[PDB]
Amino acid sequence: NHNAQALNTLVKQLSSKFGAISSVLNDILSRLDPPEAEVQIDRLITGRL
Amino acid sequence: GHQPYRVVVLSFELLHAPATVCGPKKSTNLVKNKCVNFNFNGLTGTGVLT
Amino acid sequence: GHQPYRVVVLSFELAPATVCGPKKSTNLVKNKCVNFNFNGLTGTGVLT
Amino acid sequence: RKRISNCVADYSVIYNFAPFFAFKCYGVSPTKLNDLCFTNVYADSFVIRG
Amino acid sequence: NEVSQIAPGQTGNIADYNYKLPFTGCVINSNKLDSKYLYR
Repeated sequence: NHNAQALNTLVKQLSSKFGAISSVLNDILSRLDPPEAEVQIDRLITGRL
Repeated sequence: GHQPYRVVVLSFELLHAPATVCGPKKSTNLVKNKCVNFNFNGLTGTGVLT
Repeated sequence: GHQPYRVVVLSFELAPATVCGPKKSTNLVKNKCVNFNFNGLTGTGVLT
Repeated sequence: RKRISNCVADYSVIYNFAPFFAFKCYGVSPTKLNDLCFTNVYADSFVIRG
Repeated sequence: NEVSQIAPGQTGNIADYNYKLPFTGCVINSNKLDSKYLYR
């Protein structure tokens, strides 16, 4: 039960924006230029880490 | 200063029954059971279709 | 917005240096806990 | 409050009108609008102050 | 009007078939003396 709960919680974490416009790496690279997408991507990277 | 300015605002939304106002692009065919890229109406990804 | 405009751009390559700004040159100091600014390398330490 | 639908959405026709000093966006970066199949567009125009 | 042409990124014709900004340099006026030039 504990292992299943931990894995499910880890999997479900890939749905929070953490302060970004979107939680998907697609549909944010297309909607933003290279010198702006880095700021949004960094927050997702830090949260997932 | 204190001189008329013309201002035009455009308002949109991304995911609300997408069937209208689209940019200029062509279309390709469909493939099955093959590792392919996607440009499905805006959404981008990779994988196979069933 | 329609009037043309001339622009002048610049760049750097921050690696030997050749376009160093106007600074002064001093004398080398032997082993002692001293500061150093070696062609932009700023720090403190003992040199031997 | 004009409603826009079923467009080519070629944003290259614009930028040739009267010279503009503000072209600022929120949530979408310019030079990308040729992509991004949208749903509908609302356009408004007015004169506010100098 | 700079925007597209200056700074990395952007594709504004003058930023699509001309000088591309890769960048760490400092960017610094023909309003006069040019009141009356290829475009690529």
